[PDB]
Amino acid sequence: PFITVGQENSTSIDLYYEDHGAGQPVVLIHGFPLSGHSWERQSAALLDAGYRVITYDRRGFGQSSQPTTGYDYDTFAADLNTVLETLDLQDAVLVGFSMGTGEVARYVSSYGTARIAKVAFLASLEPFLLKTDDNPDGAAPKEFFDGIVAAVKADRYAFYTGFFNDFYNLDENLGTRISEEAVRNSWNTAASGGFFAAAAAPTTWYTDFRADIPRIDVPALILHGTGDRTLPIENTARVFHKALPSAEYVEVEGAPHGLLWTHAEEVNTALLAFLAK
Amino acid sequence: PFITVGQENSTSIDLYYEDHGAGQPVVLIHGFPLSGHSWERQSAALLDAGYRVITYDRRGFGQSSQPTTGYDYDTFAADLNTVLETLDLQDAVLVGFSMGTGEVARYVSSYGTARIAKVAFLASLEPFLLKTDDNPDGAAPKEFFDGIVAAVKADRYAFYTGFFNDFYNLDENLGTRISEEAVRNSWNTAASGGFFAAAAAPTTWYTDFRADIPRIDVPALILHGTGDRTLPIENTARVFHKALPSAEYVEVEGAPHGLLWTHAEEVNTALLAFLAK
Repeated sequence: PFITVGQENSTSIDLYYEDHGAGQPVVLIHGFPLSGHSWERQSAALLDAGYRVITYDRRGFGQSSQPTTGYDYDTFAADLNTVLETLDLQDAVLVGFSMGTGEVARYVSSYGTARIAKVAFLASLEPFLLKTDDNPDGAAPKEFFDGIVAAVKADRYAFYTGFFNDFYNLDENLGTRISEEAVRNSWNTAASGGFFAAAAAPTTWYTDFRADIPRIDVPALILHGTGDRTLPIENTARVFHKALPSAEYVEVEGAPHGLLWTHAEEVNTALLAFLAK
Repeated sequence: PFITVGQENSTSIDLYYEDHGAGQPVVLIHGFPLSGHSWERQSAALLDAGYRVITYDRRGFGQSSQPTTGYDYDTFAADLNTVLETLDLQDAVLVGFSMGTGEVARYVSSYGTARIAKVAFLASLEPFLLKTDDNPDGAAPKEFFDGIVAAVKADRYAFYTGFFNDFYNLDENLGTRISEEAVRNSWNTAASGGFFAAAAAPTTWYTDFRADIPRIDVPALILHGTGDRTLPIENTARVFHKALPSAEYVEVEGAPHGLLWTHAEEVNTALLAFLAK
């Protein structure tokens, strides 16, 4: 199913979405370079507990259109606004993973929380990943992120292999918490995304969200793995909790960045306990 | 890389240019007696902000050909037009520094703004530097500029030393805002320029741009250092602002003429804020 969010030359920009179940609506917003299907272990658990699950594919990923324009968080939050207004959702829960935590913060900051009951940030970008003079808590200087963009442009197909090794901590988890076949599915999903979006998306990861955080005025959950090699917990979740001290905060011991699949039981228990409040 | 703009006797007149990055095109036009490389601190900030940066060396300067013809702003604006048409730039921003502010005004006036989104004038010449009866705000009479031409023809190499002393306010900035080595690099760039252009360029500085100013019909930024010894702020920017009151106007306190290097942070902050609007 599709929702039109804009136009590119002679074409429309359409996002693929699904809408399943009945109950309070929970909108799940995926990370790079996957799609809304990457939440399948959470979606199954939310359906089993009586929630309505809405997933959608960010522009440039999964089955959504592949424009070469709009790779920035104001556009991504405007796309999310169009989805919520089109479905006319009320009392909704927004759940972001990795890049998806940027949509949650910028949407709440720019559009407010009239339709939102709770938010949850899993494997968060916040507050601001760049290590700069005014942000000594950042994870790395800009040249580090510039190097990832350059690796994607060089050969995105080979880039994804190396990327998924550190996304899932395959040296620790292949054969126990993730199979070779589930990694192959992730690679196929990545390769189906648009070439321009693959290289443009990492430029948005170091967006500054520090002015968005004070606008979060609904109950929130911050959850992160302590073995996350992509977004180190010391520069993201631990400092984000200091900026949003009313949030419930969970560290999942030893989990990698790709913890929706490897540590689905740990994530699902924490997520459902939060949604029950 | 080169773009051909004309013919001199048996040779073509080619301008050196570079084209880096991706996004909205920003064309940077340098001052005397330097080259496109003098914008390196601005170029680095614009590439990091996600713009496409185009620089070129004016005829007779840098790595461009060194003809003994065409040192006048109608030709200089025609050279710029060839660059814009050759690359097919659209929605472009024109940024001029010192002499470069003459190309921006004359180009917009003569050719119009079909290809141009915004313009920026740093350390401007405008509106008319010559002190005359109909222009009491001018900075000096013709005999002063005739003196500069004579001094360059007497020994341009020694002339550059004195010129850079006052271009950078080295009595105050040497060793803190500019290194001896950065001044040495400017002197080598000046000495690599053509001997004819070095003495012909000063005659163009007092061109009258008063009839060009009313044709600027896109958003404009005017920026000038208050310590500019080369182009006195009271005879340039302060009178230019009165003639184009809709422009964003920025005075950088204590900065000299060569403020692209000595006050790069202040210049870059103002320029990126202007481009983001």
